[PDB]
Amino acid sequence: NTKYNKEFLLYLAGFVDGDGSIIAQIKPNQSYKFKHQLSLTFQVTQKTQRRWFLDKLVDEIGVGYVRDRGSVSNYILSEIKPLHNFLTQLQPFLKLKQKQANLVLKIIEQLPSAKESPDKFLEVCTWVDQIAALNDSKTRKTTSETVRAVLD
Amino acid sequence: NTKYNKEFLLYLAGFVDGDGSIIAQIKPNQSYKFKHQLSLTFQVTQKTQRRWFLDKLVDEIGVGYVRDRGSVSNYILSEIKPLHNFLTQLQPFLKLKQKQANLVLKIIEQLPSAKESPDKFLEVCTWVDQIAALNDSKTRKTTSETVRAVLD
DNA sequence: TCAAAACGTCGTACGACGTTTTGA
DNA sequence: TCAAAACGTCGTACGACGTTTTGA
Ligand SMILES: [Ca+2]
Ligand SMILES: [Ca+2]
Repeated sequence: NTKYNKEFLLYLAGFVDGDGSIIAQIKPNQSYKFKHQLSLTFQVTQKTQRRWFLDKLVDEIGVGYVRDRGSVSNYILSEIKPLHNFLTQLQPFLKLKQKQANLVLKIIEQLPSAKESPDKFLEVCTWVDQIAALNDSKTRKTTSETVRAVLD
Repeated sequence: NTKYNKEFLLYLAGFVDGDGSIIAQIKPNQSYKFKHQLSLTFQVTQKTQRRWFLDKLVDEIGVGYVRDRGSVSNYILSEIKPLHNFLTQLQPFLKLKQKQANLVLKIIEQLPSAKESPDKFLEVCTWVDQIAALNDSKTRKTTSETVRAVLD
């Protein structure tokens, strides 16, 4: 697990607070025991003209990748482990998304545990609800109550 | 003439490269000698529910103000002397808007002598064109060319 | 005649999701 | 049965201008 330069974090933090997204989702999927997958994502969105800036992030952070889908590109970090190492370090400097950051850190630690009891799995999903609530959520379909109905 | 915390500037630089805008305008106005005003605005935009963010800014930057605009809010800094002192210290940390920052405070220095000679005023107007070109301009109506004609 | 503010608009550039598939 | 990638859209929340008024 790599240590990041504090000044790089201070900057990246403000910028993430600005163009970034801390996202958790309950993606429906029949190949899982609980018919759902828990998915975490850290992303930074930028017009493709400036994608050189995201490529830089991949180099500075040393993990993740950029993806261009036309007018905009996203930096993407989904690997559970480096994501923990990264948010852990970055979280202290966030001012607008610090709560979502920690909610994710907590969710990640409970992940191995959550895949045992369908109860503890459902509790974690309510943590995801808390993240979606702190975000500017507009197009959310699957929530904890979905998981609850299906678990029966 | 306050001096700003480096930790504060680093974070803000990132936030500005994200939700910030360094703007330069030539505003058609028949009360000005050259019938145009050179206007400079540093601004940060945010959804009104996070209005407290901008509000806190005003306290920490020391000048400027916030205005509610229906569903989003803005921190505005227009006062020419503070704008210069502030941008002078925030320029070294910016990554996406450093050039336009340098041009802005280069204008603010030529302002006094730009009100005498149209050739010196029309030159400064092409600096304003450079900023518009660096930014993601989309609705720009008045340019140095427009000022060029009107000065005939 | 000017700095500065007041107020108004437009077209994305983002955020924040969604599905389906990969590949151990 | 999983973590992680591939690939997709929605609805703004931003950015970046505009016009007009204020008041020394
Ligand atoms: Ca933002
Ligand atoms: Ca941006």
